Amino acid sequence: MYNNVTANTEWGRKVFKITVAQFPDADGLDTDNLSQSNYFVTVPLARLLPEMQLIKNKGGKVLSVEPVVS
Amino acid sequence: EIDSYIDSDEYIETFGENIVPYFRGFKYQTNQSAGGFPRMVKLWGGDA
Amino acid sequence: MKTVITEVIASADSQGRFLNNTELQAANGRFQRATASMEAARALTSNADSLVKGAVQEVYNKFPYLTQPGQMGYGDTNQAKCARDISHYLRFITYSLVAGGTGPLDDYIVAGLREVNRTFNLSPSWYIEALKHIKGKVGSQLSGQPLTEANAYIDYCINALS
Amino acid sequence: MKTVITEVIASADSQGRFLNNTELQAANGRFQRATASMEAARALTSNADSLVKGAVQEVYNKFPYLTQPGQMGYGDTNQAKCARDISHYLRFITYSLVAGGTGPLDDYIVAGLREVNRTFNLSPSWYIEALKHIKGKVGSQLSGQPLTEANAYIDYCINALS
Amino acid sequence: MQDAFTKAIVAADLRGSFLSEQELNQLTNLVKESNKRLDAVNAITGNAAEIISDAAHKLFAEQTDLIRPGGNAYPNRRMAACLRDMEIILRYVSYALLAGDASVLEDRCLNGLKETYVALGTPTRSVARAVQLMKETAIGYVNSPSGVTRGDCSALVNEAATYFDKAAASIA
Amino acid sequence: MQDAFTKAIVAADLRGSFLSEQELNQLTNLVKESNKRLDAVNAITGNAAEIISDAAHKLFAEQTDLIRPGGNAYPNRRMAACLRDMEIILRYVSYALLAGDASVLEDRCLNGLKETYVALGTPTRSVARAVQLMKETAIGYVNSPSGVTRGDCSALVNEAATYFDKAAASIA
Amino acid sequence: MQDAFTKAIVAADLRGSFLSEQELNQLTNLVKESNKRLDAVNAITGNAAEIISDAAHKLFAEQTDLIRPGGNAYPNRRMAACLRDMEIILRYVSYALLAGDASVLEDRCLNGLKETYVALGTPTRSVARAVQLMKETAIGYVNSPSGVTRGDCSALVNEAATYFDKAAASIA
Amino acid sequence: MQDAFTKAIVAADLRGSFLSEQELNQLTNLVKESNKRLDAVNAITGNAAEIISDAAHKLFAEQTDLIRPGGNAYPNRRMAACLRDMEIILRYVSYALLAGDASVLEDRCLNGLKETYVALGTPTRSVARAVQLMKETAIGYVNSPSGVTRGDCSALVNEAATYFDKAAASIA
Amino acid sequence: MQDAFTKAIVAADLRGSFLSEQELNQLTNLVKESNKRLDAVNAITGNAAEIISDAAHKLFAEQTDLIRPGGNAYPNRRMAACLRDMEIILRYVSYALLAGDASVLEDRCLNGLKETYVALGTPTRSVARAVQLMKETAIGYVNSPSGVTRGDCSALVNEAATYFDKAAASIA
Amino acid sequence: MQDAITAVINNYDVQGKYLDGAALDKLKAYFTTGAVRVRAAAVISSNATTIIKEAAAKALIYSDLTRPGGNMYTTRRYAACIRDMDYFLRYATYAMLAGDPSILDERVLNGLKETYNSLGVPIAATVGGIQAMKEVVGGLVGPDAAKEASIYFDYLSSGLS
Amino acid sequence: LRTLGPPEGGMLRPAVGGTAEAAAQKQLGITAVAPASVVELRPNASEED
Ligand SMILES: CCC1=C(C)/C(=C/C2=NC(=C\c3[nH]c(/C=C4\NC(=O)[C@H](C)[C@H]4CC)c(C)c3CCC(=O)O)/C(CCC(=O)O)=C2C)NC1=O
Ligand SMILES: CCC1=C(C)/C(=C/C2=NC(=C\c3[nH]c(/C=C4\NC(=O)[C@H](C)[C@H]4CC)c(C)c3CCC(=O)O)/C(CCC(=O)O)=C2C)NC1=O
Ligand SMILES: CCC1=C(C)/C(=C/C2=NC(=C\c3[nH]c(/C=C4\NC(=O)[C@H](C)[C@H]4CC)c(C)c3CCC(=O)O)/C(CCC(=O)O)=C2C)NC1=O
Ligand SMILES: CCC1=C(C)/C(=C/C2=NC(=C\c3[nH]c(/C=C4\NC(=O)[C@H](C)[C@H]4CC)c(C)c3CCC(=O)O)/C(CCC(=O)O)=C2C)NC1=O
Ligand SMILES: CCC1=C(C)/C(=C/C2=NC(=C\c3[nH]c(/C=C4\NC(=O)[C@H](C)[C@H]4CC)c(C)c3CCC(=O)O)/C(CCC(=O)O)=C2C)NC1=O
Ligand SMILES: CCC1=C(C)/C(=C/C2=NC(=C\c3[nH]c(/C=C4\NC(=O)[C@H](C)[C@H]4CC)c(C)c3CCC(=O)O)/C(CCC(=O)O)=C2C)NC1=O
Ligand SMILES: CCC1=C(C)/C(=C/C2=NC(=C\c3[nH]c(/C=C4\NC(=O)[C@H](C)[C@H]4CC)c(C)c3CCC(=O)O)/C(CCC(=O)O)=C2C)NC1=O
Ligand SMILES: CCC1=C(C)/C(=C/C2=NC(=C\c3[nH]c(/C=C4\NC(=O)[C@H](C)[C@H]4CC)c(C)c3CCC(=O)O)/C(CCC(=O)O)=C2C)NC1=O
Ligand SMILES: CCC1=C(C)/C(=C/C2=NC(=C\c3[nH]c(/C=C4\NC(=O)[C@H](C)[C@H]4CC)c(C)c3CCC(=O)O)/C(CCC(=O)O)=C2C)NC1=O
Ligand SMILES: CCC1=C(C)/C(=C/C2=NC(=C\c3[nH]c(/C=C4\NC(=O)[C@H](C)[C@H]4CC)c(C)c3CCC(=O)O)/C(CCC(=O)O)=C2C)NC1=O
Ligand SMILES: CCC1=C(C)/C(=C/C2=NC(=C\c3[nH]c(/C=C4\NC(=O)[C@H](C)[C@H]4CC)c(C)c3CCC(=O)O)/C(CCC(=O)O)=C2C)NC1=O
Ligand SMILES: CCC1=C(C)/C(=C/C2=NC(=C\c3[nH]c(/C=C4\NC(=O)[C@H](C)[C@H]4CC)c(C)c3CCC(=O)O)/C(CCC(=O)O)=C2C)NC1=O
Repeated sequence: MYNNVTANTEWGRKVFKITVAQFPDADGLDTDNLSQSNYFVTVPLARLLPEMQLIKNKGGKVLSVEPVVS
Repeated sequence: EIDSYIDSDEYIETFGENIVPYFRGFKYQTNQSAGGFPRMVKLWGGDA
Repeated sequence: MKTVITEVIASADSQGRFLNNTELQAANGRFQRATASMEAARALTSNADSLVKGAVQEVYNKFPYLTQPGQMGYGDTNQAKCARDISHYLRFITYSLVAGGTGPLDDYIVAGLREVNRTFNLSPSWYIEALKHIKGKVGSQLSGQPLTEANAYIDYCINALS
Repeated sequence: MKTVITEVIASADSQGRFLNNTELQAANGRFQRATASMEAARALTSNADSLVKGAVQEVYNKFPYLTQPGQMGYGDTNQAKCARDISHYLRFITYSLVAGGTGPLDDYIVAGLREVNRTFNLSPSWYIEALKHIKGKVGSQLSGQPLTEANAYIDYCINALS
Repeated sequence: MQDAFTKAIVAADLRGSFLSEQELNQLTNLVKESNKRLDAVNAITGNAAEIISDAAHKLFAEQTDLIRPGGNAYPNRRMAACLRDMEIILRYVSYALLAGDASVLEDRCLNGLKETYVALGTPTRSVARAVQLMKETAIGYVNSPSGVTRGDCSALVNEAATYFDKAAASIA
Repeated sequence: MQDAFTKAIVAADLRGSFLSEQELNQLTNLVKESNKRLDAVNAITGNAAEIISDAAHKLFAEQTDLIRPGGNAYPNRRMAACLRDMEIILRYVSYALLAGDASVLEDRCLNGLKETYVALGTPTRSVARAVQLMKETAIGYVNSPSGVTRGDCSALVNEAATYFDKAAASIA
Repeated sequence: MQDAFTKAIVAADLRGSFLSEQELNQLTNLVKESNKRLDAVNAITGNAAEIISDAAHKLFAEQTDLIRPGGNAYPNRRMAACLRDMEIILRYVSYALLAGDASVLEDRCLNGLKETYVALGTPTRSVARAVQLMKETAIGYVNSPSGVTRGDCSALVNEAATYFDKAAASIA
Repeated sequence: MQDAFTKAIVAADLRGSFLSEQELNQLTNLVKESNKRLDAVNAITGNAAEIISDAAHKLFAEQTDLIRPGGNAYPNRRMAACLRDMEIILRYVSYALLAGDASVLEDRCLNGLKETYVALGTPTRSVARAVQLMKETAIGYVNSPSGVTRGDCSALVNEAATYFDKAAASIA
Repeated sequence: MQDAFTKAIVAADLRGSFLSEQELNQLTNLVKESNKRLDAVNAITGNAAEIISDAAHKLFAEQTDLIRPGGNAYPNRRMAACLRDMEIILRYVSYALLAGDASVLEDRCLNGLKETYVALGTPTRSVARAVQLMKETAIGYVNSPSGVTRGDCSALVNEAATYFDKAAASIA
Repeated sequence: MQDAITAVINNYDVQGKYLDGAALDKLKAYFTTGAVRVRAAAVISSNATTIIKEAAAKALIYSDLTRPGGNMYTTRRYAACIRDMDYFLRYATYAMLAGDPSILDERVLNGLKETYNSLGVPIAATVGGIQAMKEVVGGLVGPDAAKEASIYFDYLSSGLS
Repeated sequence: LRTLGPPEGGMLRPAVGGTAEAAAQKQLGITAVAPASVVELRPNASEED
């Protein structure tokens, strides 16, 4: 499941699921420990726009959004 | 307030999603002020 | 939605912990307090109609110019949407009374208030004055701990708007 | 599963690095040591039956009261589950001997030990005393570096339980 | 998160209405029975460890395969995980019982749980059973406690049961 | 991120070629019209709040269900989210307009957006409409501003429209 | 993570048994050949750069499309990524070779890899080939090194090959 | 961060005043000389590597103790740190030169720097010298570049020098 | 981190020299005694819990004030804090003993420790004593173990003592 | 201060013990080295200036230290530095005669690390000046005394670092 | 004249005041921390990881 206990407001109670695929940006070779670029985050509704903003900000591609709590 | 540090660009660039946060204040990092090192020495306080 | 019950449960959960005597004592407060709260709720509920018309008018009496043409207290639609809005506030006050906390107010009126009011050119002053008036009249519908409860929540809205 | 081989590989991988002379020297230790380890393993393996019955009994001889009615060393099922448990320990000791590290002990007995023992009212003292006894008898089945190996792992379990 | 009042409020709001005299008195009754409710939640908290332990002893008495090699409550690591899950579920059931609403249980515990266990290879039917045993013992305690005033707690015992039964159904 | 030049460059590179005299002059023309472009972007920035506000007033004038309980722009919390989204989309449309390319709009804003709204229960057709209203007013401003030199901005007004129309199409 | 001993142990445990005299001697033999194994791992480490370089030169000799614009090893950024992946795979093959088990290779490197490349548009058949070339050269080195004692390393050369062949199969 | 205009503004504000006709024309002159300024910053950027390299060669020519064991530019790790610091300082000097104000240099680079070096055992007098050599060569380049229009850049060469001299003074 | 070899290397390098035949044979001797060293480190590891426990029992036997209210090993958390610090120090002493150098002990454990305790109000003299007791028992075990080959371990017992004595001195 | 002999006397005095047998072994050793420590001490004394004119040459001068910006630049500071060197040599000779380092703590090391930090005096460079004098000393005094002289130079140098 | 050395002291005399790399870290005691090792959860990790 998700992260679990959220904020106490009703607008923090709704958690959603995002499957992404982050792309290599530009400008630089990553020689550190790399991970396979798929993954998924579960994010509560109160947070969501920073998270999707930084996901699409780093050349990412949001593949799916899912209603898992609500 | 806690989410502001973890959703910042400095966390997402360096630590990503699987790397435990580690000490970076003792080497040089890009876009640093040179007071950042002796402040980190004051913050450090020994290994024990 | 913030109530005494949800708050103590949230605090237990976040420490991975069963509810203990600290948390159950807290809950007893909320349950002991329900009688006064719910008396305030019933009085505010049945007087709603007039409390709303009283406060709506008082917004125009305190800001006379609002009711002139070209202004935002003119025409059926503005004056209609006003009554509605004060009615929303009284509604959530009764909900907060019944619920045992500010949750309903926090989630449905406070979260986002200023952004909305700022985009729509709605001055908080009106709403404070609506609420100050509602507070004046609720002085003689209730007394004792039901009045204190009614007051607690009316004042909570006024601080949210300042 | 922690072995000398997995440890050096883990350390290389985590620095994104081929195995170098440091890591291969380490591996040679584990391979050079296999003979003593595996002699201990074979001796503990064939004596298992009696090592287990010896230690089981010693738990009752050191804690006489356990074998009285209403107690946890009474009846076929308790005494059966005891033999089994010591047998589990000896089994993982032989595995740790053969594997070249504590991994099998860490993953299958140490991780979770106290929580389980605490929920089921199992005193570590019994298990320490089972192991102290097994350590006494293994003094005359082995000697030299096979004994040192057997000891290393028996003692490792005793420290896990203290 | 919802409690029984908050639930009322959400349904009222969806009508655009102040709470119905119907709903008001349903909630007045919840306040009426709240001392009993506190004793019922207290019954579980005060015996949490034994409730889990006793459920456990009995689960493995019945299903001796779980504690064999190959079994999902073997070795110590897995048994500790299983004991931990028993506690987690008993915990959210007690929260629901203080709240008068199942939502915290469904939202923070039951949502996704079955699919987790299937991914893990954890036998859901065994987990359902462990929950049924916790229910038996928990209610036992709700019904027969230390110097509580004598009265009828069957309404609350039912409601507690439905929380145990929700969890079981959701998982099996 | 792409702009109109960067786009040219990527297509040239995929041929393994220096930019065609064709492509060169297309870009020389973009530089030719760039003062007008700056005024057009400035028209939107300088009236962003009113563009959102006026679009909003009109959206809820038409769709009075959104501001009833049960509606997706009720209570204050949801209205603020809706007002915020109107701003976000107007913002990425202005970025595309400075850039001469839709990519920042498609990649940072429109990609996944429809599926977000459906997950949320946000009525996409209403969101599409709010975007159509922003377009009307935004272009209004692009066409009738403070003491800008008189000339023809229809090419730029079209291009701005297609960015508004991309967003609408992508969302509905 | 598993090595060849750890693998034995896991299978024994699933029987509830001390290791079979069968399994014991299989492992005694691994210890018997371990000096050769260390030389074999050392052969790869000591020539890692050349193994990657030589594989590379030859991959692009064969597939001159990869280094044209439009090709997946063009421009410098992509070539560096491709060179990096060649190193990563050679690295996990050497780890498997020290371990006597493929698991670290399958779990940390091969798991999901094909689907990554397809998502990226990276031609898996070309990647498979680059792995086949690394194999040829790596084994070359395992078989003909600096003043190692003369003997038979064919068993180890086979085993190394299967790790290269696992990777190739998994990716193509 | 300040630039030369921002500095004017801060001083004006501390009087509670609109900028003095005095200050206005001082800033009009900065705009007057700004093409020259851009060439001056460009002179440094375009030769950064050589400026550092040449400063370096000469620093160790003079101070052969730094490259002996016991010396602060030995072994490779320390030399790379020293080369890196030379670049960092040249970088903030170029920023100050674009800005027409030393503040970015003083605030982001020079503040605390001396005490860092003393803590590290880095000989500050040698670092000061490396900065003096960068100055000589950097100004060399500012004064004798590729097909820049002929004129007088001495005002800018002075100002660049004071930034180099600030750094030197601050560190020694 | 240093070990006894690494220490040699650092001193050699500061001369700019290959290791002296002096230093070479000092290190050949360390390799000569290394089986004994492994037994000595093993003696501590194999009895860590008892070494801490026995030191502890005796510390509080002597200093019954620490376990009274007002005392620094009261209530249960403080005692738990005191019991690992005992473990932490015994741990770094064993590391130093494997290494043949005190540096890991001084750098990771002893550096700042005294000032920590003074800030906390932890009586350093009592902590020093707890370290002296660990030393007595630890060495006891180094000297009288399970079926180790008979010989002379006094050199190693001394060296272990100096690590215990370093810690004590550093803390008191 | 204390020497070998008073180290033992004070260790027993605090316990109020008469000297016992193992203690007496320790005093026997000190009287056995008493001849060599004295002959050796003399040699150092008259050759002192020669000795000091070799440690500086191999560890301090011909360097940035003696150049402008360096801490032993100026005749003033060069004089202060070799003055210090003479202290170290002289006190190490006391410590070695006494067979006890306590004098090096009481009269040389106490506060010296911070004194050097406060003036800017380079610590690492001073240690090399100590370990170079040791090197010279160990040649001059011979097999008999080399190890015993050496330790108090090593005491001095780990006292600063 | 300024870059004058000993009697030729050739090229492998140590520098006066030797330092020995990772001693500024040892002086401040930041040895285990500068640089800190990177710890990361690999996919499908075991219990000890
Ligand atoms: C680098 C390895 C390392 C060491 C050595 C270490 C020491 C250390 N000991 C601490 C506390 C402590 N240490 C003790 C120890 C004692 N109390 C007594 O009375 C005895 C004399 C003594 C046991 C022999 C106690 C009681 C505290 C808790 C003090 C308090 O919170 O009041 C703390 C404060 C943080 C905490 O409480 O966890 C540190 C950092 N921390 C480390 O990370
Ligand atoms: C759930 C809680 C909730 C609140 C509190 C709420 C307030 C609120 N008031 C609004 C409008 C309004 N509010 C008023 C208010 C007034 N006009 C007057 O005559 C008086 C001066 C004053 C009453 C004191 C007016 C005139 C409008 C119309 C604004 C417009 O669209 O131009 C709107 C814009 C949507 C709409 O036009 O209905 C919101 C969201 N909405 C909510 O969902
Ligand atoms: C893979 C490694 C592993 C270990 C070590 C292990 C220990 C272990 N011992 C258990 C029970 C037990 N353990 C004992 C132990 C004893 N009884 C006696 O007569 C003696 C006093 C003592 C032996 C020294 C007893 C009596 C039980 C039954 C407890 C109960 O269910 O009431 C259980 C509970 C499940 C069950 O009932 O089997 C576990 C998990 N399980 C594992 O999977
Ligand atoms: C610290 C948090 C807290 C608790 C726990 C609490 C309990 C509490 N339980 C009460 C009554 C009671 N509690 C019960 C409970 C039971 N009767 C049975 O026979 C069953 C075994 C059990 C079912 C749950 C009953 C029957 C009464 C008397 C009737 C009533 O007051 O509702 C009362 C009223 C006084 C009394 O009659 O004793 C209190 C204050 N009050 C609190 O503030
Ligand atoms: C990349 C830039 C970006 C966009 C575009 C974005 C959209 C977006 N809109 C959201 C919610 C929302 N969006 C709206 C919008 C509307 N409601 C209506 O009825 C109207 C039709 C419409 C306004 C015109 C509402 C009401 C919500 C809240 C839904 C809820 O929580 O119930 C959310 C969920 C997170 C949150 O509530 O903050 C996202 C991610 N987020 C981003 O980061
Ligand atoms: C600070 C950033 C910045 C801006 C905003 C900018 C604007 C700018 N707009 C210009 C012209 C103009 N701008 C427009 C714009 C319009 N004409 C109309 O009738 C429409 C209402 C509107 C459509 C967008 C026209 C027609 C011209 C004259 C033709 C041209 O220069 O292209 C010019 C040329 C000088 C002039 O003729 O006034 C400048 C410098 N320059 C800048 O550096
Ligand atoms: C777990 C160890 C591990 C592996 C194996 C791994 C593979 C891997 N290869 C990648 C990219 C890549 N891999 C290649 C490889 C090739 N291109 C070709 O044409 C050849 C056929 C082939 C070289 C033989 C290229 C060109 C990219 C960049 C694709 C792009 O961004 O367009 C990426 C995307 C992230 C990035 O670019 O850094 C991953 C995750 N990552 C890992 O962490
Ligand atoms: C630092 C880590 C480490 C390494 C690398 C190591 C190597 C090592 N390889 C050995 C033997 C050997 N190594 C090989 C290897 C080969 N023979 C061939 O003809 C092939 C070209 C090559 C195949 C891999 C052979 C044949 C022997 C002799 C037989 C044996 O000892 O098994 C031996 C036994 C002594 C000897 O005969 O030389 C050692 C110690 N020991 C170590 O501790
Ligand atoms: C704000 C911008 C900024 C500056 C200016 C900066 C300086 C700086 N220089 C450092 C080290 C260093 N700096 C040097 C520089 C020199 N060595 C010499 O002998 C020469 C005299 C000189 C080169 C001209 C050396 C050798 C070190 C490494 C010291 C050591 O670790 O021993 C360090 C310690 C961290 C590290 O080593 O990365 C900092 C913070 N850091 C910053 O973030
Ligand atoms: C891409 C950013 C950018 C740069 C770099 C830039 C440079 C630039 N430098 C210029 C002039 C010049 N630049 C210099 C510079 C110099 N004269 C000398 O003899 C010195 C060697 C050197 C001292 C720095 C001089 C003297 C002029 C002519 C006078 C003036 O226009 O101020 C001019 C005016 C046109 C011309 O006369 O060529 C431009 C546009 N413009 C830009 O937009
Ligand atoms: C798993 C890691 C590991 C360990 C622990 C190890 C121990 C080890 N200790 C040994 C010897 C020994 N160990 C000792 C130790 C002692 N003698 C005493 O009387 C004291 C009580 C004790 C002091 C520490 C002595 C005296 C010898 C025989 C002499 C020697 O080999 O140096 C030997 C040589 C074979 C033998 O003579 O038994 C080994 C292999 N080897 C290893 O690979
Ligand atoms: C600015 C203050 C200042 C002065 C003056 C100074 C002098 C000075 N003279 C030196 C050597 C020397 N100086 C001389 C000078 C002379 N030989 C003669 O016979 C003549 C009488 C005399 C020339 C007129 C000689 C021959 C040496 C080499 C001595 C040696 O290497 O042993 C040295 C050691 C070499 C070095 O590391 O630089 C210093 C520091 N240092 C200072 O900081």
